[PDB]
Parts: sequence; C-alpha cells; structure tokens
Amino acid sequence: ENPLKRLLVPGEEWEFEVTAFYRGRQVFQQTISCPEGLRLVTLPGWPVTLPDPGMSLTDRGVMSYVRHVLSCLGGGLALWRAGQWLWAQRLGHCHTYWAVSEELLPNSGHGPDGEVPKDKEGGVFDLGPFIVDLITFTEGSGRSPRYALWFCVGESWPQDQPWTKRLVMVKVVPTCLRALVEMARVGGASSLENTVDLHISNSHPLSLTSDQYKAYLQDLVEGMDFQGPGES
Repeated sequence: ENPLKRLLVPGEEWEFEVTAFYRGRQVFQQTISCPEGLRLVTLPGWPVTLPDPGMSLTDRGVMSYVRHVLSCLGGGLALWRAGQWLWAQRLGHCHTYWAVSEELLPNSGHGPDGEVPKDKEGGVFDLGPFIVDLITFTEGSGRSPRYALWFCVGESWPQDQPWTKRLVMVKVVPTCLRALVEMARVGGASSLENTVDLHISNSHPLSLTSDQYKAYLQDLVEGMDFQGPGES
C-alpha cells in the first residue's frame, strides 16, 4: 500500500502549526491537531486564541489596531481539511485575506490571493497541484512548491486596507507538507534511506529511498482529482 495516501483518508488528522505576528513580531505559536480543523479567535474546530498585544507591543497605535481585530474575530477564522482541499471560512466580522507563500511573512506585492468568504466555505489549498509540483521539483524542472498559508486579519470596517501594513498576520503550516518538501530536498541529494514524518494522527516516520518516495508521490497523484480542460 502507498503510505502517502494516508494523507487523504478522512480519519487522518493533519497537524497544523499556527504562528501569529503583530507588526512582523512573532507573539504566538502552537501546533494543533483536530478533526474539525481550527478557529483563530459552541462552534466546531479547535479554538486558537491570539494573545493580547499588551504582552509584547509598546506602540499605542498598533496595540489599538490589534485590539480592534481581536474584537471583530468573533467565531473566528475557521480552517479545516476535507479530502484533498484545505477550506477557510470567516465566521466573525473581521475582513480576512489569505495567500499561499513561503515560510517568511510576505510583502504586500500584488495583494492577497483572495478574501476568505463568510457566507460559505472557500478553498484555500489544493493538495493535488502541490504534489504535482513537488514531483516536478524532484525532477529538477521546477521550484519547491509553497505550503504556508498566511492570513491577514483586518478590522470589520473595510477601509483599513490591512494587506498593506499586514499588522496582524497568522501563518498556518500543515506540517505534513513542510515535511514532504524537506524529504524531497534531502532525498534528492542522498543515495540512502531518509526519514519523513507525515505528522498525521496515528502515524510513524517512514524510512524511504529517493526512488521509493518518488514512486509513492507518482501514485499519490492517482488518489486525487484534477479538473480537465473544459470538463464539467
């Protein structure tokens, strides 16, 4: 059996590493595993409480803005997995934007990938393209795929243009993905067996050669959906 397909079975809980930053400063970090995902804050999902800025900030202006955001969070930013997709939904009143990027806090650039919807779930990450890109990476014909989700949380009033200053940023890393990339990087330059920890419930680190890992990655692709051109 392909051990990597365990990543997809419904009963497998993915571990998520959550790191919060206030004006670029790390002020919180926690790693969580929950069947119903998490909620950045009677509702489903493991609640992850962002800390009061008084514990790390000194600027009254930024402290005030952060407290405003803590005030609109309400139900919170929900993030969970369903099949090959990671979904997000803004349950509270804070306009929240997202982007998949590197492990480093992203610059404003061309803006976020999108705004997390409130009335319905919104897809924020598809494991399909990620694995395809990971394979391309192992082939040496592509860059390492990104897996870090960044959530910029603004106020309820849509005129603070939060993505510009990115005062409240929360990075969510599904650790299985970080591990898969590291395994490709390390294994790609090694003729020996290397260990990869999938960081999913009831699992043990896997010892695989580069050839084994590549074969499992290729087979993993068959366990996910890829929309065809013009397919209904």
